Amino acid sequence: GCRGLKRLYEAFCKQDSDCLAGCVCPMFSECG
Amino acid sequence: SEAFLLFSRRADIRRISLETNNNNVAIPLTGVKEASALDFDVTDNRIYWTDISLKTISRAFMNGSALEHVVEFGLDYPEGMAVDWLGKNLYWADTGTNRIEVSKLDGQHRQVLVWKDLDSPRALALDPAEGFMYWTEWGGKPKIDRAAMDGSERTTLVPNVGRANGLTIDYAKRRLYWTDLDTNLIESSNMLGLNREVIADDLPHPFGLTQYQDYIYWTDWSRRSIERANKTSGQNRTIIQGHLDYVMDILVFHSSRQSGWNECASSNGHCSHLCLAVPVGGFVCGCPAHYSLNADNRTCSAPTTFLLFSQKSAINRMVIDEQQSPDIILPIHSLRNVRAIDYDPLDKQLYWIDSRQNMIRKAQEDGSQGFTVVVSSVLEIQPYDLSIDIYSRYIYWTCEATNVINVTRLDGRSVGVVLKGEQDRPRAIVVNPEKGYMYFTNLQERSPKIERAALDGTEREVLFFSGLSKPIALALDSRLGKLFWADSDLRRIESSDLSGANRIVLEDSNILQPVGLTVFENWLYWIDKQQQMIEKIDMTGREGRTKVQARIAQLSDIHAVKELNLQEYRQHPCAQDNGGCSHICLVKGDGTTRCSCPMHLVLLQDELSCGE
Ligand SMILES: *[C@@H]1O[C@H](CO)[C@@H](O[C@@H]2O[C@H](CO)[C@@H](O[C@@H]3O[C@H](CO)[C@@H](O)[C@H](O)[C@@H]3O)[C@H](O)[C@H]2NC(C)=O)[C@H](O)[C@H]1NC(C)=O
Ligand SMILES: *[C@@H]1O[C@H](CO[C@@H]2O[C@@H](C)[C@@H](O)[C@@H](O)[C@@H]2O)[C@@H](O[C@@H]2O[C@H](CO)[C@@H](O)[C@H](O)[C@H]2NC(C)=O)[C@H](O)[C@H]1NC(C)=O
Ligand SMILES: *[C@@H]1O[C@H](CO)[C@@H](O[C@@H]2O[C@H](CO)[C@@H](O)[C@H](O)[C@H]2NC(C)=O)[C@H](O)[C@H]1NC(C)=O
Ligand SMILES: *[C@@H]1O[C@H](CO[C@@H]2O[C@H](CO)[C@@H](O)[C@H](O)[C@H]2NC(C)=O)[C@@H](O)[C@H](O)[C@H]1NC(C)=O
Ligand SMILES: *[C@@H]1O[C@H](CO)[C@@H](O)[C@H](O)[C@H]1NC(C)=O
Ligand SMILES: [Ca+2]
Ligand SMILES: [Ca+2]
Ligand SMILES: [Ca+2]
Ligand SMILES: [Ca+2]
Repeated sequence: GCRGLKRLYEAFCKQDSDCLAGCVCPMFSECG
Repeated sequence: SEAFLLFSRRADIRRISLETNNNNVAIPLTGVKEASALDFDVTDNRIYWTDISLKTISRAFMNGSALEHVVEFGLDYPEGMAVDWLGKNLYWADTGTNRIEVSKLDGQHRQVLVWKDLDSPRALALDPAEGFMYWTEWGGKPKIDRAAMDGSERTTLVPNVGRANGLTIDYAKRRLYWTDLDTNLIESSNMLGLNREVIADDLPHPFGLTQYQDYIYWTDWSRRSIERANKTSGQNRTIIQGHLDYVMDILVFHSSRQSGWNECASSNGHCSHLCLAVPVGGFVCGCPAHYSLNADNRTCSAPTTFLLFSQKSAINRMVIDEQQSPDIILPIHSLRNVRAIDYDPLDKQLYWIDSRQNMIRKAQEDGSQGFTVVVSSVLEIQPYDLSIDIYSRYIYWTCEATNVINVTRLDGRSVGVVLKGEQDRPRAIVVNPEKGYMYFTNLQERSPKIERAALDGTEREVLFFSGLSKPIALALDSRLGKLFWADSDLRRIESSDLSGANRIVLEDSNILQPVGLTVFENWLYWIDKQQQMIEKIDMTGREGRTKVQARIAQLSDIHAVKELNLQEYRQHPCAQDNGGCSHICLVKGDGTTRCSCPMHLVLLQDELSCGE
């Protein structure tokens, strides 16, 4: 299960170089 | 005694021996899907954790035995949790439901402490020897707040901070530590939130934190590690174990983390349900959700009158009071699908229709005493609505599949069918035993009707046939002499006397899909499925229409419960011995019992019994 980690990922993902304030942010791939 | 570090990661909980060589061994648990928040009970050698994927809080001994799920209902994102080892209380913060709750460590006497003006609490720390608890709030303007451990005198300790995690108390040195997940540093302050200092500022992604002796321990998601440093200067850094990504929480297990004394440690403060620390090292008695503290400030009274509301897979209880106390979800196992609800105020038993298994069930509000009143063998039945004759001890229910009104005793024995017709489509139903009548919607093809009949199916009459599209819900008040219905197509709620006179439209605007109605005191409550709302109107006309609760999904029924006056109840002629009637006791005319029979039986010569 990744419900907790997914919620934390989407809460801090925009704090990443890729995000130039025009990001929905990449899909969560770290389940597992 | 030896000091151990416990960390959660994915679906495992692992223990690292600090005083020996670093030796990684997993806690032999089973059935964990995502272990997040950790604590322990030094007395019982018991570990406690929340599971965000199962929305549960569980506990077990360090050896895996006595696996117990102590909270399993009404959690969304329980990412904060702490053990009150003096009072033997379990505390938790739910970031999803915006609630800080408490119960006994075994789960009993669940209560909500903080719910108003609360936005996403996450990290929780307890100081039961002082009476204070501390927590971090994420949503909105992030802050670190403090309250008494009964929830009272809430205050904001640190208002200028980013989202924080790892709230940890250094009890020996009277200092608070946390990681800031937005400014990416580790800082500390005294217990008033003052004398702030940044402990370590060069860390890429500091997430978890704990404290022990002269050290702090943190985990960094970018460094993928558990590390230790000087708790005051941040230097003297070492790596405890690396190559660990997404460590959800870390915690030091040692007797020195759980010390001190308060008045709850002895005989639970002589509190009947909950002993709750408050400043300064004192306590107050607490009660389960919706209970009242008695005059002695020691015992608790269950709520006498309340509102029950149902969704697809939950049934909830709310009360009206001066605390604006939150609704709670009743911990009813064996509840899968609810479509309709009713309550027996004599035996305090809640009844519901389960449309997945096509049954009528009953249970206590604590989940126990589960029983199946109506069931189909594995032709086919399909209960649609139900209404309880509390005096005759009968359930009147509608079956969509067979289009009959059937009657069953609360022990499951069939009484019989009182309505069957070729054209009949009885759906909604409410019984008025005080006057010998039942009221039901007849969703006949092209002609939806509101009808009344005697409780034995005779004296059938159509009350209303015009102005109806989908009359989908009924309620009545025998005291005021009114009948109520909601039409889910015409998007309105109407009322009329039980005789079918004085029909008026009470509310016809700002409604999308009214699916249920109930009467509570002088108010009429209803539920709007599409708008996800509970609303009410003052039937005296004094106060305007009022919103009660919003954003409630999958609403199905609403049902008010009044404290049943036993002296008045025993005066109903069918209450004692069913008036001597074998099957149907109905009040007629000059308040006397007349016996009647279902449609498959005929009254016998004794005029008390039913035969073929
Ligand atoms: C009105 O409600 C009752 C349930 O409260 C309906 O079901 C009747 O329930 C009895 C058990 O209470 C069923 O009896 C079982 O049927 C098998 C097969 O025939 C038979 O060997 C035994 O009698 C067994 O216990 C019974 O099937 C069922 N009624 C019938 C005659 O099928 C009752 O049917 C409801 N009335 C209607 C018309 O919906
Ligand atoms: C697992 O531990 C439990 C509880 O004991 C706790 O942990 C122990 C290691 C010790 O630190 C105790 O002080 C703690 O309270 C065991 O519980 C009892 O253990 C004895 C011996 O096995 C057993 O005979 C009793 O029936 C147990 N009583 C209870 C409360 O269940 C439990 O047995 C331990 N399991 C194993 C694998 O030994
Ligand atoms: C139970 O708690 C109540 C509330 O504190 C106490 O009742 C009074 O409360 C006032 C404040 O509103 C106190 O200043 C008084 O001392 C209390 N008066 C009394 C004696 O009733 C009450 O004392 C508490 N104790 C019990 C056992 O009832
Ligand atoms: C952690 O660092 C402390 C620091 O102790 C003193 O702290 C004061 C105030 O910060 C400072 O002015 C002194 O110079 C410090 N003295 C020393 C000896 O550094 C150490 O005392 C601890 O031993 C350190 N922890 C460990 C385990 O090294
Ligand atoms: C770091 O810890 C070591 C051993 O405890 C010791 O040198 C001292 O306490 C700390 N170092 C400094 C520079 O203070
Ligand atoms: Ca929230
Ligand atoms: Ca921690
Ligand atoms: Ca009903
Ligand atoms: Ca209802």
